[PDB]
Amino acid sequence: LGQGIRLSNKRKTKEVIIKAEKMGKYKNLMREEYKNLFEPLEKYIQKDVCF
Amino acid sequence: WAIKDSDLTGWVPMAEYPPADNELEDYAEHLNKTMEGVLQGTNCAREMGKCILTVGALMTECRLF
Repeated sequence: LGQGIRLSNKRKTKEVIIKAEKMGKYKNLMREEYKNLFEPLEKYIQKDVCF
Repeated sequence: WAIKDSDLTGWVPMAEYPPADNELEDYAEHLNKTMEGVLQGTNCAREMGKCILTVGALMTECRLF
């Protein structure tokens, strides 16, 4: 998949790095575009990788 | 009786919140919003409000007449 996504506040202080494995943990926490692209690919998704 | 929340929401005039920067005023503004939200609903806030409003009314009435 790749490097993954990062979480931030409006504070620009704390950032939380996510692995490509743990995307499906945060789920809807990502922006609606990320969710719309992500949800269909959960069918073919594996732990680190997409088939 | 003064401990439990009355059906009316709040009795005490409280001014607006100032503009916020991420660091502190987020914490301060949030803490004030929560604490105010809890204490406004109580009957104790009711007696506070009536005391402020009516004793203020008398205070004006002593200069008025």
